[PDB]
Amino acid sequence: VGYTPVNPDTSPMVAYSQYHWHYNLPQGMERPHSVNRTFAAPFQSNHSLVNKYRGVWIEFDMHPAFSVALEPQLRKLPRGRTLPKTPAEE
Amino acid sequence: VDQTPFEEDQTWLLHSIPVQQLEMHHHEKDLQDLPFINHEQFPRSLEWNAP
Amino acid sequence: DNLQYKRYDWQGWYQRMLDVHNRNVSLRCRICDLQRLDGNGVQFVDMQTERRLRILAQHRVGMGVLKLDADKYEDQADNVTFGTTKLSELLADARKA
Amino acid sequence: MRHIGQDVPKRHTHFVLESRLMYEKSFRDCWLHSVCRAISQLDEPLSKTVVGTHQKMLQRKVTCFQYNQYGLFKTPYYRLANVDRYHAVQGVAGTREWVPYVNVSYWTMNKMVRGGNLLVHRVHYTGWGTDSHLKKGGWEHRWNKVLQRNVLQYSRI
Amino acid sequence: HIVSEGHAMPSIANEIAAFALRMAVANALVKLIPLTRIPLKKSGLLSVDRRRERGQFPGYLDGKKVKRRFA
Amino acid sequence: MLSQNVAKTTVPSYYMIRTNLPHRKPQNQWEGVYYYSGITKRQRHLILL
Amino acid sequence: RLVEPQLRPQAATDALLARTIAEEETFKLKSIPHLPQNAERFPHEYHTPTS
Amino acid sequence: GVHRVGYTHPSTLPVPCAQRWDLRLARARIFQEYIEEKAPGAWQLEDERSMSPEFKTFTGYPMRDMRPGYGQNLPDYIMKKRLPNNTHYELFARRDIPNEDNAMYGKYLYDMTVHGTSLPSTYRMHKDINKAQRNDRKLSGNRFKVLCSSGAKNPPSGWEPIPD
Amino acid sequence: SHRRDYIRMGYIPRYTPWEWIAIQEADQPLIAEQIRQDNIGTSYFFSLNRYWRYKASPHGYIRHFENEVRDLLQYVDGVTPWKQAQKIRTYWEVRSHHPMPQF
Amino acid sequence: YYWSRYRMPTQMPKFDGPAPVAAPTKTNEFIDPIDDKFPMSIRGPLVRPDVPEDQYVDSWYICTSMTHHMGDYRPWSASAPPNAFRFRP
Amino acid sequence: QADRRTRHHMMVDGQINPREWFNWHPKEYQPWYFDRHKFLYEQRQYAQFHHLLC
Amino acid sequence: ANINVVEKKKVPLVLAQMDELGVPRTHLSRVLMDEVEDSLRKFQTYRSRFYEWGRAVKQFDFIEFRRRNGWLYDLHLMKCTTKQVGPLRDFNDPDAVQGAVATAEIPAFFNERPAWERPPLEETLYVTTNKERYDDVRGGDIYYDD
Amino acid sequence: FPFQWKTEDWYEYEVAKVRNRRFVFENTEEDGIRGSEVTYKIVLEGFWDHHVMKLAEDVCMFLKDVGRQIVEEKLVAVRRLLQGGAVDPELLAAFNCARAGPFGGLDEYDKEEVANFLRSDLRRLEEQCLSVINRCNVPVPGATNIYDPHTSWPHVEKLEPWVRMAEFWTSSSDTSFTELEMSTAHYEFRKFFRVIICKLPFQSTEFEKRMYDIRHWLHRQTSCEFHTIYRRNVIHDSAVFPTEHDPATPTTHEHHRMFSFALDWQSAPVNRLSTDTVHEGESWDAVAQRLGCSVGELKDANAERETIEAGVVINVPVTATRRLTSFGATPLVLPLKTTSAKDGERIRTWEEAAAILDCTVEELQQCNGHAALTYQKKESEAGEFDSSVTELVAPLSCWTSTSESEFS
Amino acid sequence: SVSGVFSKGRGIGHEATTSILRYIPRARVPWQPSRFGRENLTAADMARLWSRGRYRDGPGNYNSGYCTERTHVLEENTVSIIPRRELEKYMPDITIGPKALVTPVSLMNARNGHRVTHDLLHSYDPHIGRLGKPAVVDHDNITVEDPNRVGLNAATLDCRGRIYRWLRRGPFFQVDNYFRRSVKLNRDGTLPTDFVHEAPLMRKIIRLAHRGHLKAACEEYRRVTTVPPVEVYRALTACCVPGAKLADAVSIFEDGDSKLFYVSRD
Amino acid sequence: IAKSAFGFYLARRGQRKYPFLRRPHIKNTHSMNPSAPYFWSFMTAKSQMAFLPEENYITGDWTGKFFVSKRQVYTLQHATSGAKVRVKSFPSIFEFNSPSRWNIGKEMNTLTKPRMDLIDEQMLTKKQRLDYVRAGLLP
RNA sequence: CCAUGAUAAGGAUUAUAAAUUGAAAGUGUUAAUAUCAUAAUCAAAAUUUAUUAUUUAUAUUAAAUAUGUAUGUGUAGAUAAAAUAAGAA
Repeated sequence: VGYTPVNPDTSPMVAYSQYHWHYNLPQGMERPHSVNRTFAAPFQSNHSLVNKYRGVWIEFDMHPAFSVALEPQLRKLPRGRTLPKTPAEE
Repeated sequence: VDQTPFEEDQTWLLHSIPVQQLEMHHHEKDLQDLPFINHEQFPRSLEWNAP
Repeated sequence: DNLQYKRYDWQGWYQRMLDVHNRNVSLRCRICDLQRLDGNGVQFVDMQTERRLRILAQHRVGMGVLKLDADKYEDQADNVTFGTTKLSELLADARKA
Repeated sequence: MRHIGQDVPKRHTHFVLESRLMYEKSFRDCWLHSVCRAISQLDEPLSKTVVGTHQKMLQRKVTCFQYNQYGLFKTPYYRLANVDRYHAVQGVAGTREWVPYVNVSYWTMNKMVRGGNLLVHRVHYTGWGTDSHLKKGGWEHRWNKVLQRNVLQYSRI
Repeated sequence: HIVSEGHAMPSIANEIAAFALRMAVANALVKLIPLTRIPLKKSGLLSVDRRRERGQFPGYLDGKKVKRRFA
Repeated sequence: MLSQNVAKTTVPSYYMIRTNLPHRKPQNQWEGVYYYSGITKRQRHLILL
Repeated sequence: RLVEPQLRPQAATDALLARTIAEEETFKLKSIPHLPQNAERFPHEYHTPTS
Repeated sequence: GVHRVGYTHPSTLPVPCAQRWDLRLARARIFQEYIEEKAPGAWQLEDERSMSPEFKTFTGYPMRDMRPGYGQNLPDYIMKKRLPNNTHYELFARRDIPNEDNAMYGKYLYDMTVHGTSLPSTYRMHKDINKAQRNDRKLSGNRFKVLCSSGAKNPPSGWEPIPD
Repeated sequence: SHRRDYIRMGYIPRYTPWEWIAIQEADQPLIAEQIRQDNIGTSYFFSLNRYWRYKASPHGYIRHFENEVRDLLQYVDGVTPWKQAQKIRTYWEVRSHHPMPQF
Repeated sequence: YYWSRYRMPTQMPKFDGPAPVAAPTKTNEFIDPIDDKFPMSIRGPLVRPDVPEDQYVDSWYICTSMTHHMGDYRPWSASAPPNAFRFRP
Repeated sequence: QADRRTRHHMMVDGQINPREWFNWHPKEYQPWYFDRHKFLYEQRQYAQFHHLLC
Repeated sequence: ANINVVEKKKVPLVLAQMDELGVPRTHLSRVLMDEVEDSLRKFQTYRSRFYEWGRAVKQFDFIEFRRRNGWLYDLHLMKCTTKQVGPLRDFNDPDAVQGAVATAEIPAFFNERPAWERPPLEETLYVTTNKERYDDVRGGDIYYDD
Repeated sequence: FPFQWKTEDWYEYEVAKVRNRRFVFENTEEDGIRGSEVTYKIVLEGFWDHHVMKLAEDVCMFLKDVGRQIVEEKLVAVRRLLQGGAVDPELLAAFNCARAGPFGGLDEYDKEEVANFLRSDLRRLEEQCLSVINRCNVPVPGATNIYDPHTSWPHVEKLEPWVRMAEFWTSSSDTSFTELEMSTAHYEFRKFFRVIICKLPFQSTEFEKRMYDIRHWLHRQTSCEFHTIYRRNVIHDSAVFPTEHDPATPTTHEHHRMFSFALDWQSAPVNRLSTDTVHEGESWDAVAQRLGCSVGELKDANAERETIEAGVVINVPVTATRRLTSFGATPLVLPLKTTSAKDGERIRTWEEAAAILDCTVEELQQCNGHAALTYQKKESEAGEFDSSVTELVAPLSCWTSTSESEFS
Repeated sequence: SVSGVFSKGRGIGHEATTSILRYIPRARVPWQPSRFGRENLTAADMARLWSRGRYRDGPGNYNSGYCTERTHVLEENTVSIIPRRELEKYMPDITIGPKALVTPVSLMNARNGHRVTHDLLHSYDPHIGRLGKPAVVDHDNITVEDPNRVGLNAATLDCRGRIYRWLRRGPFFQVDNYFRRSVKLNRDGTLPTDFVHEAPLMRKIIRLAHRGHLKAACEEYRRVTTVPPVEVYRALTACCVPGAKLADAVSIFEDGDSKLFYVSRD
Repeated sequence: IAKSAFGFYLARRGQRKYPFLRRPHIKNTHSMNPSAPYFWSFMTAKSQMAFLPEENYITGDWTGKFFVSKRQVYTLQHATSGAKVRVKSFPSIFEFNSPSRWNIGKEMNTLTKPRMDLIDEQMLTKKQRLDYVRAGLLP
């Protein structure tokens, strides 16, 4: 009684009342629960994906011979997640 | 240069050996406030073993 | 913990507290276990090496069973690394015989 | 504020939160303060690297830094007042008006045990309970056994 | 041979400990020889006394049996 | 509108102060923690495509 | 070997407290006494927090 | 008695061995220990109370060190002391708060989720119910105290309180 | 689940049935670090150092914070000026001006 | 309603005929009058059935001992091996 | 200042005051969605007919 | 709930054993890899995420998702049970009355009305709604069904 | 008899028995109850002794069934290997990797001998598994004794319950200390635990999966702790932890003072260089002599250089006995002389010295300090070296080590 | 007869959104429609309320060194504050400044997630020091006055909920907040590298690696605060080939790819 | 009868016995206890090598302290500078207007008398004055 | 200030026996009466107040700072405690 509430998990009187399981009665699991299997929520994160690319990808894929031949020129062009600061007119 | 534990009784009480005056401090037991205030983090057995 | 300190904000720090409390990683190794032939053809540890190891580890050895309780790091993965490193160092220093 | 629409029945219950915050500050500062205190008043040489002036100057500088540390938690634990979290009643550790396991005052403990709010077992008032260590040596013996179970049980590396 | 169990003290030269030793010896002799039980039981050697020192209680001035000052 | 959303708490009154009835359900230890392991419809469609 | 390999070279500690060496050279710190002229006369008087 | 401890080198010995001091230095290299130079050789005392099986409080370990001057300021105590991080103090500073419901989760969030809106504490509900039950009978005892008197002193243009 | 005389008739099983065991086991996930598989040797050099965010943190006594103490000494000696720090005196220095500084 | 669980009412036992008449020192409610008045030389100095203490548990909030297997009292010979001298293992 | 529409008095004009947070059944506070822009028979009015929708 | 779904918990063990044996993970077919990733996301929580999956925000977000999808029949917090089952009057000795000594959340198919004393299929012919009385109950079924 | 003993012997026996509490090798190769590959201890804790007893019985039954199925699967798997099998080249290389066997020379273990060793191990494992299965089948509803290992698996043991007596006042008086003390009461908290010990002759992740997942369906108000003692192979090598001679100058007590764990000691193992640079006046035998290794093994370690050229970086063999240590104890000093055409007499700016030494200017300043203190720099954007600088010291990061300066 | 603790307050959103948003009703809390928090206080009132939060060593306390009153009445006996100039004569002046209060990142873990020694616990999440602006913690501007209401005190208004939130922090709470609010990936897709302050450390690590001092290279790598570039990881991995240190190479690769934005995916 | 806010909140509970050296409110009434042979080892730091406490120095950008801390140890500059030195004490404060060289190196709480022998004859009531006269403290 | 209730201390007649010498009649803090109320420890602090067992004459101040006062024929009045592993008829 009083303004302060009573926690039923810590209070043994509630836990041993007729509305819960007495300690003399056998302690065993009752009605096993499956919540994550009957209806599983998709993973929605409050924080954005930290490892996300966060940009437009160009799917750069050419013949290896041409790629290695143009390698001196392609060093100035952007690579995967690597952006050289060469002037655009060059 | 150092001494050895005294063979004679007289030097033990005639040497400059002080006595305990303030509270006794232990390198680890000081977390447990007092013998009366025995602070136990977890309710594990006193004979419990950690393998 | 499942009785309490689960499923809510209690669990996040209670699990960490339990893991830090259980950070201990014991490492046990028999003295007679090491007394084999090394790959170089000589015995790994002889009687002299065993005596030197016993002198080096005063209380870490007992009844012919060397034991090291690695408690340095909270993570057991790092604690076992530290324990293996210290065991190898002690064995190398004992092999002077 | 100023008792306008107060929600908690007791104003002093906020001192429990203040005590928790001071404990967290102690958690922060317990390593830095201890290291500074250890370095400042160590007369013997630290090692081959630092000796003489290189050590005394370092001690003076670290003491100056410790003094400049504003808000360092100097106060020890035993001088911090203990206040119940249920009814904001003050009790001093070491006496009978405070229990160590439940961290509540004597009055709160009596109320909770007289009602049903804490699963405890009754023992004789003029005995040593049922614990073997308490029967053996008492408070100091059980205190030492707690120490032995915690630290002295382990063969430290 | 006598093995001490429970609370061990340096010197047990006291009447209570002597009584305990006497009871232990009498029980051992009874177990060894059956017919020895009659004289010892009739002389009270085997009988156990349940008396024990009053336990500690901080309410008492000394802690055992003396109350505090009253005005 | 949903027919499952019902009143968990009683209408405010003096029973909540003058009675020892707890104001929340005690924790169910056997029921596991809710975690996210689902797939959204667009994700499934993208996988199939 | 001349020295134990696991030992730390003093240049590491020099790089650690580099500022201390420079300040000592600037302020011409010849020596910092820790005891008075005749502290040895009374041994029990001082008792530094290491003895 | 007072003496200077000698150290016979294995090279100078007729037959070399491994000296105990050399092995102890190797041990200190292995496990980072502290060699207290100012430690007297005549103060090696065994805590017979907790190291001798004669006493009922025998435990087998040196629970306390016989040193009357051993306090807490000294760096010898500081180095081997145990920090309060993650200890029972860490447990107490977080678990023991006035509202265990607030310890478990936010009251406002819990109310907004399971109930409709945030519910006031029982004490606030008691205040509101008493005010409700006492305003009907009379309106003289009550007064007007608010956190921000600016709104009351300068009400909006279309605020006309109903006369009673 | 076919036990009609359950709870009402006083029947409470002594052993938790296999169906319930499987249900509870399948409801929760498995921690991937409990497999503790190990195939390559220990990393003596880099494993302890790692990265500051996930650094292997020493816990407990001060003597285990050898790297932390080194960093603290470096920081304090690199921040605190000696001109400011020299003003700290000692008790014997202060009392040397007393008329009876030593007895 | 979370309080809907704490709603089930109970019913009192059904009495038969008249009410137990009492006897025509403060009258102590706890003490059972006729049972306590009954001589110990007949009823024995027993407050519980003579069963091994393993089956009995000291209760909480009630100054009496209770039994975990309610009313199902195993005899002494149940714990001991068959035909055991002094019920020894 | 205080007004009959701002004070906490339980009864106004003889009827139950609807301006009190404690004067409403708790199920009313439960979250709900607007449905006036939905179909006429899909609105909350036809609760007893919701199970019969085509 | 179906009990064979527990067999997917063995997948991380098999993956660890494949790592030890040197069997490449990518050589698996993509059709199999989709279901393997499903079982991994269902039974392969890491320790770092285990340190945080127990909170309030995540559980209440799951509660909100269940409410939005209209499936709250299997949530401890949001489900309040009103129906109760009374005792059985044994004919061995009907004089004695029985009182409850505990309370359990039985899933209600343990003790059902047998079919032959039930109205026909009880689902399409009759629509039943469990509402609450507005009058003073004074003791009885506060939540009654029509 | 009767027993009479020395007091010192009694004291030593008692203290040794107390101290040697955990010094037990649980997992051995002995045949019988003792002897297993992995050991699991489930310490289940609750509020009531009967609660934990019944929970221990239930968990013992569950573990009995699960372990019986796991061990029978292991047995039907090991009997196939006992019937017939093949030895892998990896196993052959492991058996034949030694440079010298016990007989003073290289040992050549063949397929038959390797298979015999494997079959002996499998026979021992099979007998252990059969013992486990028999102990699992022993318990019966007629007489189930789970407190002894012979007639139960897993056998259940006891542990002293945690009992804590809280002593507190009951009176509410704010004046009478005597009344407060006379109103003292004792109430104690109790936590009863039971320990379940399983000894598996093999390490199986399936059993761990079935074991860690019982905390979900533990009974009311009961927790559990899982102690695991498993054999693990650790590698000790002289490559990173060699057995060398003691230093020429032995370390003294001064190196082990307070804070010496961090001031003048780095964490073991100390790095030793695995790469070297060969000089012009060197050959294969010369570099082998320098590194204290065989010329053939050094050539095999290189595995790609048929010839040795001046100023070439090679890989030091991992087993060399004279491998150099990084950051040799001899400091490196940069001479003032330019040794170039920049100035001809002295380095002028600090950038020149930084370029020569390949190190940052800030590190150059920190290493010495004296040049920074006496730097004769003009404030009008002109920095010059001080004329009183006798020498410039290089930072520790740029130091080099050689055999002559590292070995006595 | 109207009384008020504060006679003036200010709104949060300025006159660009509220004029349009006022037409949409807001479901305020039923039992307290009018709320007045610390972020709604005026400048002077908020400053004087935040000064009183600290028990001592704060501006609110009459004798803490940071007071501004000319005189203080004590037990019906006036007293005059001794100025700083007069105090300096017999009290030696030791003052480093804001640098003394802050502590390095490597010591943050030992100090339990705190890089500041200020007596008000600073949390890096943008919810505890939540004024109108989000809570951003400065490092070189930490002062006792603390103009930004970013610290946490246990006496100001609407502080109980913030105290509860601080006490309910998860493991690695402050460390994770600091990491995610300082080492966020760039929008353009480039890794958060090329930091001007951290650049010399990378070159030192590369030099030690190419010199074969892998132990010292890692001992300096652990001092890196930001995310090192791929050059560091490639050098460290290539150092393990002569020594056959596959364990350390794998550890380096894991620390590179699994955690730090897959920098070692090269 | 001491008048303070905590007087109402807390209760003395009679002459209750506290743990050794653990009374809640420390009142060092014995600070001014004189002892010539133990002059340097009474109410002072045990080691002569220890630095002066933090309370003897100014740490931050202060604006001024009304009174200095009691643990601040008197130094030569306190008398030489001729500045203003005050220490909080009952009833209000004690000011060092008589700078002397005989108190160098001692704490100001040791120098200041906590339990002042002087008794106020003004605030004393009739019954309290009668009690003091009966005790002999007042004529 | 006041702003309902609730736990304490207080031994005088149910006794030997296979057994316990501490009570329910109520003790500051706790759940409906209101109507200026910011009184709360995080150190270093101010006896005038009923309800409290202190060490007595060979060796006496070292670690959080820890008691300078009262030697006076075991000495007026008044008063406290115990019949439980102890020894009392």
